[PDB]
Amino acid sequence: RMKQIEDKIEEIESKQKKIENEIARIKKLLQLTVWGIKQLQARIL
Amino acid sequence: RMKQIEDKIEEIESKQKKIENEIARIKKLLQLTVWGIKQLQARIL
Amino acid sequence: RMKQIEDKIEEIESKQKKIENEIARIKKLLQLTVWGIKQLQARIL
Repeated sequence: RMKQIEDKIEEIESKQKKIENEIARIKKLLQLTVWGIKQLQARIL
Repeated sequence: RMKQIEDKIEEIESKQKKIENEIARIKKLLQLTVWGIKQLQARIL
Repeated sequence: RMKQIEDKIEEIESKQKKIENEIARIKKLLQLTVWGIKQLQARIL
């Protein structure tokens, strides 16, 4: 039962790292879209 | 003590699924905004 | 071995709060980009 607890926490930790990596990707793409909107407003203005 | 720990893990897992669903929602909306920017650019060019 | 478990649970919980704060920041900026695209579309159409 103690091994199951340890393994569960391992699985949670690996998954949290994947979530963190995905958040990092999301922030970068979000910043691209900010920049993209900025360029389009400046072209139309 | 082991039940206390297992209960804590259960709350972590619940929260993690909440986070995962939040990130799915974000990625879907980000996909839309990327698309919308691509459409506007094509229009103005 | 037992206190490593306790340390890790508490570190995962902390990391989940960090992640939820990042998600809240992402959602705010997303809502801004949604608004900006809507404004640009209206201007060009």
